[PDB]
Amino acid sequence: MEMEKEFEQIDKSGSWAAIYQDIRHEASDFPCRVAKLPKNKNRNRYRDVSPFDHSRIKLHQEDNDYINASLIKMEEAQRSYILTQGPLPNTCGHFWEMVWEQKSRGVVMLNRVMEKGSLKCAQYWPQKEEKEMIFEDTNLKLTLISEDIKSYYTVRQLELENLTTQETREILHFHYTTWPDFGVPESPASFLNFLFKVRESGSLSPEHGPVVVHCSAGIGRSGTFCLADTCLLLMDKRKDPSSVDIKKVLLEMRKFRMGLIQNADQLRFSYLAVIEGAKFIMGDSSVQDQWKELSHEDL
Repeated sequence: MEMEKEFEQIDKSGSWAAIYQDIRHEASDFPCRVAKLPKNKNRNRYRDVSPFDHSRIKLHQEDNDYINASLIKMEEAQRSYILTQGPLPNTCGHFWEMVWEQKSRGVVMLNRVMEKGSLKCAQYWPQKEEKEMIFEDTNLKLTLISEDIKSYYTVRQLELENLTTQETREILHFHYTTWPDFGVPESPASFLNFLFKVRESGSLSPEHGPVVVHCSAGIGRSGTFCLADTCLLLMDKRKDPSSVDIKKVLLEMRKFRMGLIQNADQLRFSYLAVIEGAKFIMGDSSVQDQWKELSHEDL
């Protein structure tokens, strides 16, 4: 449409690396003082990835309100996301406290628990119906209710209970399981199929708290997911696949959490996804069915 004009110009020039570096240079820099406090060192998975103070999610907790998570509030698009690191063995209780307090309906997980032979995330949800999890520190109970395993992703229905009030909520867990260890999944199709499954579930809707999105660090895959969703939403709202400037949207997002989109491959993939998703937005409803086919979710 026009981002596709730029896309081809950048591809012709082989200048993705440089484009991406420009983003790094212009991106916001805000303080992360709370994240860096000594009492919080064991709450951070990576020393170089911290939430800004101004946008961090606070736990409604006495003693220590810290979790490595940022509220990304997209004003024009009217969508908010919580991006967070993959929970640590000691922060799983905090993670579910956050989901409860922020009134989230959905959790989007873009990594596997083990990648490249090391642990990228704690096993923070129950794998079997009959073996529920209790997080004593935050007094929450979590039960697997059902799971639908597809080829490239798994959807789980979970029930989260506040053990204090005995109130319960249904949380949907959307787990993209096939993001490759190294090089972006060059199928915008399965990624889009997945994004549209999350949308269809109601998890992204204004009547719920912000969706929680994470990978290992909560910036790369997570950034791609949110950037694509927001760009498509903007194009939808304006119905104009030309006014939407992806680099501009990415810079706006980076006001709320550092380092979103971790390399030139992920940036180029973000363009691809938005360009392809635009077909649906602009009236070609049959493409969603085409993605589902291309995204052989049955094997």
